[PDB]
Amino acid sequence: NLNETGRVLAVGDGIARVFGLNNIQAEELVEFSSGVKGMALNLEPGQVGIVLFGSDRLVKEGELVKRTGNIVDVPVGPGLLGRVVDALGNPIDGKGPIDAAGRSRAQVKAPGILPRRSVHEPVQTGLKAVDALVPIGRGQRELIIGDRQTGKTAVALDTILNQKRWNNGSDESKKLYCVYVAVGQKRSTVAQLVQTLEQHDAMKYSIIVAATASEAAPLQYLAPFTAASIGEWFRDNGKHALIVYDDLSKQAVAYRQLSLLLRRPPGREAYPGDVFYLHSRLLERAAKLSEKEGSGSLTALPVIETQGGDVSAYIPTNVISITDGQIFLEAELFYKGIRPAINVGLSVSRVGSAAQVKALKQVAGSLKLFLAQYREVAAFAQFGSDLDASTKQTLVRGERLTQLLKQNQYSPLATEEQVPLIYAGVNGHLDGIELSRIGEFESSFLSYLKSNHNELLTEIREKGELSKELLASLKSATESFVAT
Amino acid sequence: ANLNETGRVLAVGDGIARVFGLNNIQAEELVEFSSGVKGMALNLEPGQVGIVLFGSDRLVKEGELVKRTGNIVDVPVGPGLLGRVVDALGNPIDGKGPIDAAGRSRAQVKAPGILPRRSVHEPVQTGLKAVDALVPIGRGQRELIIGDRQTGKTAVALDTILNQKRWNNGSDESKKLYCVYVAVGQKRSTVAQLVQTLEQHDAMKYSIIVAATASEAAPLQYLAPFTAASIGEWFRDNGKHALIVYDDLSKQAVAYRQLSLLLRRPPGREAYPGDVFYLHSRLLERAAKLSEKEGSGSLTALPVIETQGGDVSAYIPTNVISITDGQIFLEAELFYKGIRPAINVGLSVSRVGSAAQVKALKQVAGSLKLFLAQYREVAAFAQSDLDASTKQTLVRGERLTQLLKQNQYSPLATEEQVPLIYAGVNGHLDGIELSRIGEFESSFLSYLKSNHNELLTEIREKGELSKELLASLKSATESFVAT
Amino acid sequence: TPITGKVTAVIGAIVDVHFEQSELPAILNALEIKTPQGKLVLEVAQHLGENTVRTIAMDGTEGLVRGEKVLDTGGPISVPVGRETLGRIINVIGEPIDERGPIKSKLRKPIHADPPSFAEQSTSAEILETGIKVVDLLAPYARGGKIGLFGGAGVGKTVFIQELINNIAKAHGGFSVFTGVGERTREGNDLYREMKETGVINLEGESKVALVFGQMNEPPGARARVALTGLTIAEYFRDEEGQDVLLFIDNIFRFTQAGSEVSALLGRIPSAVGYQPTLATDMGLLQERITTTKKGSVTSVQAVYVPADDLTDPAPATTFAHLDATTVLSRGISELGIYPAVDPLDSKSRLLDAAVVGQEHYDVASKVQETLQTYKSLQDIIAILGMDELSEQDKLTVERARKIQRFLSQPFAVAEVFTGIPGKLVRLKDTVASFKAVLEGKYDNIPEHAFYMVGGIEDVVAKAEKLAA
Amino acid sequence: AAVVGQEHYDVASKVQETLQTYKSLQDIIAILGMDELSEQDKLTVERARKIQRFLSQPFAVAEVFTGIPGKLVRLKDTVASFKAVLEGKYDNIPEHAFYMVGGIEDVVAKAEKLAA
Amino acid sequence: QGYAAEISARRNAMDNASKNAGDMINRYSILYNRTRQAVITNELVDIITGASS
Ligand SMILES: Nc1ncnc2c1ncn2[C@H]1O[C@H](COP(=O)(O)OP(=O)(O)NP(=O)(O)O)[C@H](O)[C@H]1O
Ligand SMILES: Nc1ncnc2c1ncn2[C@H]1O[C@H](COP(=O)(O)OP(=O)(O)NP(=O)(O)O)[C@H](O)[C@H]1O
Ligand SMILES: Nc1ncnc2c1ncn2[C@H]1O[C@H](COP(=O)(O)OP(=O)(O)NP(=O)(O)O)[C@H](O)[C@H]1O
Ligand SMILES: [Mg+2]
Ligand SMILES: [Mg+2]
Ligand SMILES: [Mg+2]
Repeated sequence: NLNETGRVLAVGDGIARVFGLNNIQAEELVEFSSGVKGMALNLEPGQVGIVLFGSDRLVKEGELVKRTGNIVDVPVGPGLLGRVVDALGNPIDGKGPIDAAGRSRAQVKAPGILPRRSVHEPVQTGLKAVDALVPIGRGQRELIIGDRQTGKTAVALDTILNQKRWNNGSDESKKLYCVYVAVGQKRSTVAQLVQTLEQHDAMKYSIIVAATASEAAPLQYLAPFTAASIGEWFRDNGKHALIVYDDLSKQAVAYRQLSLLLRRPPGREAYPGDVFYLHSRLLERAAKLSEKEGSGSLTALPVIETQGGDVSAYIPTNVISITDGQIFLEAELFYKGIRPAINVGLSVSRVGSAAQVKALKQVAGSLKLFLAQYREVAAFAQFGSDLDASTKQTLVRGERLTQLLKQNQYSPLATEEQVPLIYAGVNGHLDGIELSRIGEFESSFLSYLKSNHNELLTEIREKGELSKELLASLKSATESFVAT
Repeated sequence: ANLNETGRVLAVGDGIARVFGLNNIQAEELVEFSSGVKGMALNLEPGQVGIVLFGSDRLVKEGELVKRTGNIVDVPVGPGLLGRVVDALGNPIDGKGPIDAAGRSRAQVKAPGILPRRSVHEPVQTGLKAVDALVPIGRGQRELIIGDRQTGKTAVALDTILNQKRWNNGSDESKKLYCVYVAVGQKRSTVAQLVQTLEQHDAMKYSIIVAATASEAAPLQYLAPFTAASIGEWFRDNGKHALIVYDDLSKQAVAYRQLSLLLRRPPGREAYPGDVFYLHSRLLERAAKLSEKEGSGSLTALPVIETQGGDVSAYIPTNVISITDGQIFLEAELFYKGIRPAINVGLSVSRVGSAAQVKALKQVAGSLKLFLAQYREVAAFAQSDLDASTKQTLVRGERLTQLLKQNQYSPLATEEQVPLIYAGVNGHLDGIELSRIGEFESSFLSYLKSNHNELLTEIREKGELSKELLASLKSATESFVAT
Repeated sequence: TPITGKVTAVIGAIVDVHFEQSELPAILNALEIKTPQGKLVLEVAQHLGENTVRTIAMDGTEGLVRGEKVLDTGGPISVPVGRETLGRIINVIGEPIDERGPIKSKLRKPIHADPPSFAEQSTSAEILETGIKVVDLLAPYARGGKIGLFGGAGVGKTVFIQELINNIAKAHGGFSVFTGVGERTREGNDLYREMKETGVINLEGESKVALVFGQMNEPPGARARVALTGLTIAEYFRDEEGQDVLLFIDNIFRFTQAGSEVSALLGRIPSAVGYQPTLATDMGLLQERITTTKKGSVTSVQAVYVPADDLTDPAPATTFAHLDATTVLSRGISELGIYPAVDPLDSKSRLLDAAVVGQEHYDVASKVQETLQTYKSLQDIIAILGMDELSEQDKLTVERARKIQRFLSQPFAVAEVFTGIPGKLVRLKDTVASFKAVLEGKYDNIPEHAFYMVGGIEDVVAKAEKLAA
Repeated sequence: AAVVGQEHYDVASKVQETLQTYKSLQDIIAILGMDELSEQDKLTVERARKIQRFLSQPFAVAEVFTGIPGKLVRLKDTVASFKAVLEGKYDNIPEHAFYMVGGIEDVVAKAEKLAA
Repeated sequence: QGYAAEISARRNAMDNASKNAGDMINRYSILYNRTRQAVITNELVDIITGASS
């Protein structure tokens, strides 16, 4: 009966050609007699072409192959929370069987034009630079791009850690569950990470999905899709997830590998012709549903690794134009002390203020444009020709604003801590203070505001909007403190 | 019927011929065709044998009968070869009769491993101040010569082949270094004159030349260095010393790119096949110094890379530098300024000769290297102000480079170099005019040769220096500064 | 009984073997062809279909004849593991090549084995003092971590590693496993001399180290594998005999280069820069094995080569993400005569964190880097306009950076035959203080040259007094 | 000219020459400052910068980004205002007054509003 | 005297600037040709590989 079974013709390099399997579906799962599972991708006339999920030493010519009858799919539901699963959603932590509310497929149509809404909820990262300059919204896709060792993962991590603020509560609709997809990372590096998550009691609301350096190409390529489904459950069921794709550059490396080995002819930099389609259909799966559909969101932070700062290379270019804005990290910025090494100049959030907080919005008026003008005047400064009172003026403020956005890892700030800082900088209360001392200003300021004018800090938080009198109290409060 | 010594061409083109049969054939075995054109068994598949032609395709026809040789690619070897000039198959081409052989080594032999080896220690005297002093070369060491076209790459190599005459003349069996010159991709004209100038200096008697000129077949130009290797290898094996010269590897690599692209292997960087490294690595690994247990024979690779607009960073050069034991980068900008040999110091290095050189010189050239190498970055910051600190140190570095200047075909002996470096780093010559530096070089040796004769004799016997000979020469130096 | 195949095809390093019936040797299995010599090894790369496999030879294929009988050995390449291999020099095929008879171990293990699982992972942040200023201070190595030295040709990865062996390996006690991949046999012959002299290897005594060598003369199959042999040996000392293992690889690049050498003959469409399309995962299988686990610590230094001096070449690019500390050698820096020719701005480590090295060492680092980074930013103006066009604060930073830069250079004992000056070893506490003082300008009044090629801050005041005479 | 008239074509060409000059001089501005310039040049640059800004404009669609109300400009008002700018009949007004505004009305309005 | 000493300096300095940028041009020229060349090959491979399948 060659309808439900095939014999192997040849096997090599993760691939097995197979005579038979007549009833097999495109993208169907097959078990080999030896145990190892595989996926059918090329149903040709004479034969079927299978990528393996395992090693192949164990597969020999003529060995019988078996139909599963299922397209690749994953367990979903809140049972996954806290678990470390592989691409197909098998526990790899050691904590035993996953309990699922059901099963999604790996590839799923993105929600149409019809069942969506405007992004209006903030996804607060607690990162001064990010939450004031490039505010991220519940439903939006936001690229994290830069060279190697620039702090891409760190940004993503510090975002996750922050959600503690809301996840230890009981208001289901303020919560943000995180899904972290590890693609092409080494295992120990995923370990080192799940450790830190626990060190911060952040694992009870996360789901790591791992396709490490050593796993089969198909699993790597697949992980992001499977993961997208895991967190699609949350969006569909009235809740909000956050998906971090760390990182797509590798996913494409692996997807290139399937294709070159399946012998599909290659595109530019040996990538397949539709490497763009690869990412587009994934990233579109992030969205903010309409009231009719449960108002659930899914938010995506893809990561992308460049070389030599070149953003004009194939893959980055692709995703850059797929997402609702990017955060550029730079090595140069880093080593001279800006950390996050965000590039204000190049970073954008296309949602913008729609996903900020009204209070933050109010005092962040024009900051991003100003910071641009600042680089402007600082470029003209290289002429080292005498400055006037206008350029020196904006130079002094831009330098202090720059400095005011620097932030230590693992320290996300509440909005009401962010707000007065920004206000002190913008309205120029920081402008007569030494640059090295702005460090001590920040904490010394907040310390004092908590101690004394806590009644403001608690209004900002509760109300999220600086009323006219609250600006007054804050105005007074800042001047007060600056005089020392 | 008996397709076991024989086969028939199924198809021929692009320098390959697919033969049918030859069932007992072995890989890399030679084959002869109906018109006496030699091929080689590349790959053996079920059904047919891929065979690479050592010649024009015209000399073959589909259908022709093909015979086995039973010989894996191999060459004549041994003492006889000296003073003769052969091609990639040890075929005589000077017309000086038949090659007199001792035996026949394969062109594909493996390298002496971890154990039969011994740290290189005997120097190979090149007679070239800049080299001997700065980047000296021991026997068994593998030193690269990497410059742009027209830089004195052969000059350097040729001059060494010349210098050995001091030693290859006398009774001493261990002081002798025989020369093997491969001429890969060169011109027929160039080789003639290169032989002429080797006979004009008598160095022919002690040297063998293998040449695969730019007309000859790709796999000839490819096989040439390997076959030269075995020829030289004989000496390293029978307890003697040989100096092989690969001129050049860049043209060998290119011949390989040929075959490899005609056999339709994917191109890597600059269209080179992924194994172009293994080509040179597996060749040079044979140049080697042997242990006391294996006769202590030695074979000294002097390969030549040719760069392109001065490019060290190129994919071939890197590969060869990452194989060899250092390199003598000859920079054109210096050579255009009349500096000869134009050795860039901060880019040339001997890796294993700084422990094989001659004592006498090392004593008298304390740090001379980075002196001049950091002298170059200084004088290139002058074109500022009068600074009698680094201005003073300038009067040296100029008289010093003026001192390295060597006219071609001028091999100096060690004892002759030591006194010049003496006066160099001791600054006995600063008061002598800049255009009387090299002129004095002749005047000074005239002065030493019939006066302080024993100073030359004792440095020629020991090669060392006591504090005894130090002051004994510090009288012969300032003496001639006055007279 | 024995399973025998027939040689159907020979191409370069590739051999095709046909097997009579059903049971085809598994992929990765060793095959043997009897030679007049000894025997030739082969590794089943793929099943071509129709009872044919395609292998990679572990040695030369000269003289192979179509139809030849090939014996299946029913397992991956095997290697002697455990204490029996200490002070022995070994093959890729796990054989004795030190002219000293059979390595009489108890067990032989496959070279191919799956990398430690995720549950089996084990992390920690313990500094490993090296005595090297640039490292100690800027990118601290970690005990049981993965270290890598990056650089193009002749910048100094080998010599640097010999300095690490010098310090750590002596006062380490536990077992070492040195692996020479695609390097000079000279170097390997030298290292065998070097050990018998320090007494790390004692032919008549005990021994702390082991030697495995697939050098640059080897065929690409040999070199594509020899590192897996080293690894198997180390992995025993780690998991079975629960030991602290020092594992030096040199050079690990030569493994991926070998991979490409064969890749085309294996029938694969090439990838960017002409690399085997499997370059990432073929590294992940190997790298992910060199690791510390809940059963034993492994610290490993690997030498990374950098083709054409391009750091973005797809070989090294992919490496980085496998290391815990990365220290890069610049050609330019060596041409300045600065050694070690480390890049103070490109070198990194997970351990440079206040939680590990402490606020001061942390800050002395950062401040040093800002300084160097500024000098770097100005490289263009100084190149055209020179120093006179810089401001005052800028001007100072440069003179200071140029001092810090020269101070980062350190004489190495092993490299003595290149400096002349007997090598120095500074300590971690020593280095941090020294640099802190310079960053507080407490030495500004000292000629830049004094900072060049000397030990700790004491050696600077010395050399400056010497020169001031 | 056949399509938009000569005046339109001339303004449009001059505006272009201006910015083309200003672009060409950005070498000398970096290296030798603004100091080392011919007086005609100094003015051309002055005028080019003013012109660069007058080419921006708040879109209605993009209010979420500028918080500035969308301004739409009539084609004749465009040409007239650029003509004026070009002949120097506005050399006194500061650079910022041309940035993110509609017609020359808005340049004057902002000029005073800021000076206030 | 000061002015005529300064003019001399400016001349000499500017002269050397020209020598250096002269030598730099030479270097970057060489680097340019390398990059060009490879750009051609890496671009070409992409097609060749694309073409075999
Ligand atoms: N604000 C910060 N302060 C100090 N270190 C930081 C900060 N943010 C990120 N880092 C990290 O910078 C290093 C690595 O950053 P990381 O998040 O790894 O970058 P990356 O893009 O993830 N690295 P990788 O993707 O592996 O090339 C250190 O491991 C971290 O300390
Ligand atoms: N020290 C020297 N003095 C005078 N001429 C020299 C000197 N050294 C080398 N030459 C040569 O300069 C020319 C070329 O030398 P050569 O050995 O050809 O350089 P090259 O790099 O070999 N040239 P080519 O082989 O064609 O790329 C003349 O052939 C020789 O005179
Ligand atoms: N810190 C150092 N001090 C002095 N010499 C050094 C130092 N580091 C490296 N070198 C060497 O730089 C050259 C080669 O060093 P080496 O360790 O060979 O480089 P490399 O990267 O190993 N060479 P290779 O393996 O062929 O790529 C000279 O042999 C030495 O001067
Ligand atoms: Mg990462
Ligand atoms: Mg030549
Ligand atoms: Mg090395």
